[PDB]
Amino acid sequence: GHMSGFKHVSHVGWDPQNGFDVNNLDPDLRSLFSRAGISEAQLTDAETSKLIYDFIEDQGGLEAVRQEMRRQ
Amino acid sequence: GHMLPDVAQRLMQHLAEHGIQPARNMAEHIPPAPNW
Repeated sequence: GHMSGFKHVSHVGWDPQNGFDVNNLDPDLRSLFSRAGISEAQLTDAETSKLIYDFIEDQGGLEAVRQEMRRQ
Repeated sequence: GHMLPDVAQRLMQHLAEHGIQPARNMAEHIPPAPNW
């Protein structure tokens, strides 16, 4: 869903093809990804990062997965 | 390992359930090469 007011900016320091811009990549995200096993290379891969964003959006958005950190 | 106490476990499943390339090599994106 992306009807109106999506609480998860698809920008998210991520590029649709070349993955997350690890230089402009949020430390909290970086925390998560590093836990998950996703390294810098994987973060900058097409299919990997694309599905990582879809991942984040699946739980509702950026704030949502951040809450899972303290919730699960 | 999926035995994580946070959202990070949730990620291991979501990449694995598709076919994500592991943090190693043989990935799509390539490292930038410096030219003279």
